[PDB]
Amino acid sequence: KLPPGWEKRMFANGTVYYFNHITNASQFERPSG
Repeated sequence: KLPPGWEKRMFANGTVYYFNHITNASQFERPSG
């Protein structure tokens, strides 16, 4: 799946994003998934 800490999530405007739960980083750019 996604690299260390990265987890697929979703935003109130109706879109998917990615959150890194080990660093608190957040991106739309899909980290290998």
